[PDB]
Amino acid sequence: EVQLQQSGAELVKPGASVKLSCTASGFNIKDTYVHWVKQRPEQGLEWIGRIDPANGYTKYDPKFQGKATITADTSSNTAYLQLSSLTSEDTAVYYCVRPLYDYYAMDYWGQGTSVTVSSAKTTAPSVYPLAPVCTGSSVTLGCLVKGYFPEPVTLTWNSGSLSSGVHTFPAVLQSDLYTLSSSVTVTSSTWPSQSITCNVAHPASSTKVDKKIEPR
Amino acid sequence: DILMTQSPSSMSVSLGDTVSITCHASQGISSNIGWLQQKPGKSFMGLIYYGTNLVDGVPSRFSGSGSGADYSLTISSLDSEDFADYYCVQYAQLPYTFGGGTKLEIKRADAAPTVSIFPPSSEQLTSGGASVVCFLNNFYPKDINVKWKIDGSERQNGVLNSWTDQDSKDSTYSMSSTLTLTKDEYERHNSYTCEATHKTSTSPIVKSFNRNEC
Amino acid sequence: GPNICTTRGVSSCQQCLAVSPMCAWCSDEALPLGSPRCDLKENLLKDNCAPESIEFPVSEARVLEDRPLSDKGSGDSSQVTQVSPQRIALRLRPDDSKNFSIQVRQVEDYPVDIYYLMDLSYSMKDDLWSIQNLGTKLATQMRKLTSNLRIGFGAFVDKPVSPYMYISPPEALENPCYDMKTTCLPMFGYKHVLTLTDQVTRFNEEVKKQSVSRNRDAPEGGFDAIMQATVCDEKIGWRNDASHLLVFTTDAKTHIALDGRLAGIVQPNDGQCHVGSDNHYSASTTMDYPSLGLMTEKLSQKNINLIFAVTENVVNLYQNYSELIPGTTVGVLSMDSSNVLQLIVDAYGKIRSKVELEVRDLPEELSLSFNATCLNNEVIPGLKSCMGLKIGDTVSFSIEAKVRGCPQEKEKSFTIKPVGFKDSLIVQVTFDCDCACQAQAEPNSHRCNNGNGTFECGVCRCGPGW
Amino acid sequence: LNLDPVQLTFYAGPNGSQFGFSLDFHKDSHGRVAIVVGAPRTLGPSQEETGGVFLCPWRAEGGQCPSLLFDLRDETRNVGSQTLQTFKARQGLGASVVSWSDVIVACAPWQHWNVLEKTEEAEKTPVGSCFLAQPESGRRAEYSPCRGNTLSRIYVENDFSWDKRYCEAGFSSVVTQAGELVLGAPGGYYFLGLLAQAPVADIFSSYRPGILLWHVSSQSLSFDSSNPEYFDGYWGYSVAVGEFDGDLNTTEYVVGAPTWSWTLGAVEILDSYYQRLHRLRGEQMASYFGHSVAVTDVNGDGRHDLLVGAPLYMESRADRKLAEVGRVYLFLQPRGPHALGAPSLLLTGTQLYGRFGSAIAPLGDLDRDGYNDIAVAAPYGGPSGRGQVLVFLGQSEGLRSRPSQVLDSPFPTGSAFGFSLRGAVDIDDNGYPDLIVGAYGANQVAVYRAQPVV
Ligand SMILES: *[C@@H]1O[C@H](CO)[C@@H](O[C@@H]2O[C@H](CO)[C@@H](O[C@@H]3O[C@H](CO[C@H]4O[C@H](CO)[C@@H](O)[C@H](O)[C@@H]4O)[C@@H](O)[C@H](O[C@H]4O[C@H](CO)[C@@H](O)[C@H](O)[C@@H]4O)[C@@H]3O)[C@H](O)[C@H]2NC(C)=O)[C@H](O)[C@H]1NC(C)=O
Ligand SMILES: *[C@@H]1O[C@H](CO)[C@@H](O[C@@H]2O[C@H](CO)[C@@H](O)[C@H](O)[C@H]2NC(C)=O)[C@H](O)[C@H]1NC(C)=O
Ligand SMILES: *[C@@H]1O[C@H](CO)[C@@H](O)[C@H](O)[C@H]1NC(C)=O
Ligand SMILES: [Ca+2]
Ligand SMILES: [Ca+2]
Ligand SMILES: [Ca+2]
Ligand SMILES: [Ca+2]
Ligand SMILES: [Ca+2]
Ligand SMILES: [Ca+2]
Ligand SMILES: [Mg+2]
Repeated sequence: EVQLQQSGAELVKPGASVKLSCTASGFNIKDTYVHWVKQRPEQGLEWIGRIDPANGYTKYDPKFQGKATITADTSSNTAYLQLSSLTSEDTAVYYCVRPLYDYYAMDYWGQGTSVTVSSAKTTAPSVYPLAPVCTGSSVTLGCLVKGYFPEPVTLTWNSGSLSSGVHTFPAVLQSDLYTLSSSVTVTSSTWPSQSITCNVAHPASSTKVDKKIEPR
Repeated sequence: DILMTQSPSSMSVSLGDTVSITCHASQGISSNIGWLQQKPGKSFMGLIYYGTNLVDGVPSRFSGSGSGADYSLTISSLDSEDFADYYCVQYAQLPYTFGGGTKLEIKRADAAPTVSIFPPSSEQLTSGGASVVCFLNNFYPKDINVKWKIDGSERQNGVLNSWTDQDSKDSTYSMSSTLTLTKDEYERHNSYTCEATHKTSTSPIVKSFNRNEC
Repeated sequence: GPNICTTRGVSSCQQCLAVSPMCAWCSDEALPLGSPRCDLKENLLKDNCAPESIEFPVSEARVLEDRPLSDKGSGDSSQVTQVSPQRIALRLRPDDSKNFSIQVRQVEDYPVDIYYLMDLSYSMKDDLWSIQNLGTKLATQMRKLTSNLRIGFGAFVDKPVSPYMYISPPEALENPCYDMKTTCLPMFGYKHVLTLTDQVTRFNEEVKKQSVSRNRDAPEGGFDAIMQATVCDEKIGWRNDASHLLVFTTDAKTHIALDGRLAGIVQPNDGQCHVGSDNHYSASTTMDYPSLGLMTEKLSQKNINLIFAVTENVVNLYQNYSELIPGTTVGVLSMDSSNVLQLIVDAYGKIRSKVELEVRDLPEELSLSFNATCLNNEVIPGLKSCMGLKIGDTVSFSIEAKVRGCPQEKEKSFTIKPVGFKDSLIVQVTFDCDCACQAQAEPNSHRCNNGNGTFECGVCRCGPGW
Repeated sequence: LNLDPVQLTFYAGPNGSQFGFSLDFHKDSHGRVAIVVGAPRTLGPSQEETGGVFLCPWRAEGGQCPSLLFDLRDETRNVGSQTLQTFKARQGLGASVVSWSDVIVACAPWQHWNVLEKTEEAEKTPVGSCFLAQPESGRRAEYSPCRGNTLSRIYVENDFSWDKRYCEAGFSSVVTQAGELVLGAPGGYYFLGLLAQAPVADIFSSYRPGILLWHVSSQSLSFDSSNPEYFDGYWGYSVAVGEFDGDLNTTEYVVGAPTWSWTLGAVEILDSYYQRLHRLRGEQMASYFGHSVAVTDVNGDGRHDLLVGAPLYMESRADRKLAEVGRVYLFLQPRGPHALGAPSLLLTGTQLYGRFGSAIAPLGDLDRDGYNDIAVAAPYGGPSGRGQVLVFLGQSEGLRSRPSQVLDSPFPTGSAFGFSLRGAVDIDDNGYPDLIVGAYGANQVAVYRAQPVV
């Protein structure tokens, strides 16, 4: 079964270079063109270039001339993408792609390698409770995880016990560090009589703070 | 380079529907077009190559048609698994270019947002900062606007927004808005407010609090 | 006393002679009671058989035409003599043999035709330059050997058809060298350029106007050109009374019969001339390359000596082809053809250093044996060919014809010819198995059982049909 | 021995079509036997020659045959900033045909191909192509393994290595019992020759019309070589399959290379990865040893034997003279892992220029005595030069040295009777296997029915 198996998420400093790999499984990488494609949430999908691993001939979009270098090693059944002089705008998900039948098509995709380019040192998050202001029968609480790097963060409530009526929002990057928030909604009888605690684990900093939500 | 204009950018449809996604190229590309699917948080799968040919494994409810510069992906009788992002790609010419995509989302009855507002914690203030948070939870449709006001006047700088994807088993959207000020700045003002503007109500949903007072 | 002639108990004069060549028969009317009619000629005369009644044929060989060997191959056009005698008459009685001689000479100053057939694919460009004064230089060297030299020129590349020929873009058809930085002729198969002539500066000037073309694959279409240069007699201009040399120059392998199918050509080569008024081979794209057997047949029929003048990289190949095309000679051509003059003079010498007898239309019943005299009046028995001869040398062969039994037809003829030679020895054979008294036989004779039998040669024979 | 030369059946194609250049028996899904016939000069839609294929139902009276239609139109595709081009003029569709299961494969060895990119090009060259049909369903596919999109300049810069532009794929073809199509491409790799193989099932499932360049991922091609022995060897001029290594789960390929090693000629036996197991060298240069190859067990020991044709073999005769007559070589497969030896039998033509050995057809067991038999074609043989097919019967020691039967051409001079031959199939269901003989010069095919031995 044809599968393109890409290397894991990369986390590098600006100005450096990184070499992403894409290993063919269930076929010889020599069989077809291999392409590289860049995805960002805003700008969307962009073709970087292609290589024929049989002979090493390459083609690039002229926007990536200088940055992108595509190579291949048929011995290891692998294709590579090197990005040089990295910048914030190089932060994207990178995909290797090959056709099924048509020589020129774009049918099979690897799982994607995430690249993040930042100067942020490994920084532990600050976890802040969010109690409501001094009424109704439905109540809502929160948790703000501010100023961490890198991603991700696992956020749970009462050691993952309270899971229904919960909304953890995608982390947003603001000035080199990430911020994330989570809300939880229950009936007004439960809280504050029964306890509710925000459990935020950040594996990268090896910290697992647990802040209890107290009223005002 | 060949521009690929994909439409619509999103559509709210339902199970069983037949829906078409179109792609217009800036010049003729003689059916050298492929269609692609990206499910939430997952990678890409090819659906169609050379205009009309199903990629092996793809169900026949998917069909591609068109010619010249104008092409269509049709999905007849949507499954739950078909709610995803779709992209055209042309390969008539190097460099290969993509459409801007189409997200199929789940249609449902309109629902107003539950707005809640939270002042800064004690922990944050003694460190030197002041974040005010508003949650706008469980609303439909997705199109929403938030406005922060400090002492009645709009504040635009220092605001950070986050949106969840459509929720798995009620199909609503949620949003988090965070206004971050310095403690010293936070203490120059009394009133803090966030206003949610949404198609359900003509007048916005205002939620406020006054500092020191409780 | 009783010899083999008597002990057989023969019934007729004809049966008598067929016992042995030393038997004679007596037709005398008054021969004694029980005297043998078939005995040795000595025994019949001694028994008073009348001198005129002895039938006793003797096997003989008399010359009918015996012109002397020519000292020069020049003069006339052409009445030169190289085989003597040229006609003899053999008479043979049953089971008998008779010997005779033939003399053969490699005559001095014999006319020579040299047709230069050249590979003009692109690797031969420098060769074209080398040979632009070859006509005059060759004239000078061949003048020492002959006073009647003619020379001519043709050229070949390969079949002008895909995949041998480049067929795109359109520019490539008009100029195959377009993607290099030069210009060459459109592709051609074989073109005849210069009909054999004694005006040698015509060779120089035609060759100065020639140019190369270019094709795709290493093996070339020279065998097509050998065929056409051989069967297009009147166009190439081969003379009847002359040595014919076909000098084939190439630096590459050759396409052969059944290769044509790579170009969709399956029609076998028909061995016929297809060079018309434009001087190009018009069946190049419609007919396969010729087989070695077909080439051999035509070279032999038109009496052409093929010379493979090829570079060292393909010499072994062409030597091996040479072994399958007897009479072919091979010489090692330099990479710019700068040594082709000496190669031609040496080949001519090799060509006229052998004499090999060939026998045509030999009756089944006849068998010949040969003893050869080459070099030093030295007899090499059981051999009908001489080698290592120089121009001017003479050789001779002793030949014995043995007839087995006596054939139905009493007169037959056959030819002894040296290979490549115009002249020959025609042997007219007469089988003398009959008695002269048979032609004056008496049928329905009173002497023979009252009209039942025929009276011939003294005795009575049963008539037809008892 | 027992083919009937009195009551023949004739099938006929258009004048000038070369109907009969190639042929094969075809069984439909119900076991009904038909005859597939290639006619590589049949006129196409522009009154230009492109070739055609005919599928002849079996009738004792013979006659005219319906066409097996294939797309005869030139195609162009602009894609990847390149222009892909097929050219079907004079492509020779039907220069080889072969049938397997309910599928027919008909090849156009001289189909030309080019790729344009701005002012550059690949060069217009005869890559060849094969057309596949399943007659009952209407399914169609194509296979053209030698098409590329590399420009002329890149071949020059890479010293013409791996140059498949002149392949002539389909020049010869054969299908393994498991349904792998194997094509001979004698122009492959700058006239060395190559073989291309792919399962028929994967050819159909990977093809779509209009794509022109596509991947058949289960395919396997042979290799280029630096050894001058292979140069201009036309390896793939003929192809066959058989069992030659004793391992019944591997299929071996037999490949003729009639100009191998400076025209000595050769036939090679290889495993399915194209590794050479044995090589049979030609006897005489220019004999075209390898022109034809046939595989059948002729001596009843269950081990496949090899027959090789050398149609231009010159036989030695009196007075140091040579006579082109053609020769066939039999090599009997020994027990166990041993080399094929010297030939066990040489069969030699008699008629000058007859081309004995130009085609060799296994007949199966014609006379029903337990040994398989063969037919050898001499397309210009026979005392009249009109063509002869000679039958030789198998026996415990190999083949008989003298033909059991001779079939003289019923066609005029020039018919090339016997140029294509196929046997071993009982077309009329009488329990004896029959012989079909193409005579492309007469645009006809003759069917000889086997009958009970007299
Ligand atoms: C033109 O024609 C000539 C003559 O036919 C060819 O030269 C012959 O080529 C063959 C094959 O290459 C040679 O055959 C070999 O014989 C060897 C033994 O005898 C010779 O040994 C030496 C060479 O080592 C010679 O100098 C000497 O003459 C001896 O007579 C064997 O060693 C070889 O066997 C090996 O290879 C063969 C495959 O060929 C295998 O089957 C064997 O198992 C073994 O591995 C071989 O049989 C022969 O040497 C050549 N003969 C002569 C007289 O030179 C030319 O190749 C040909 N050229 C062209 C361009 O057509
Ligand atoms: C060629 O020479 C041979 C000698 O080697 C001749 O053979 C001998 O001929 C004489 C004739 O008188 C006999 O006495 C010998 O008995 C022969 N010896 C043999 C045959 O071994 C032969 O006659 C000559 N042939 C020709 C055609 O001239
Ligand atoms: C035949 O040979 C003999 C010697 O054996 C010789 O003397 C004689 O001259 C020869 N005869 C002829 C006719 O040549
Ligand atoms: Ca040269
Ligand atoms: Ca050539
Ligand atoms: Ca096997
Ligand atoms: Ca056997
Ligand atoms: Ca039998
Ligand atoms: Ca039958
Ligand atoms: Mg050349």
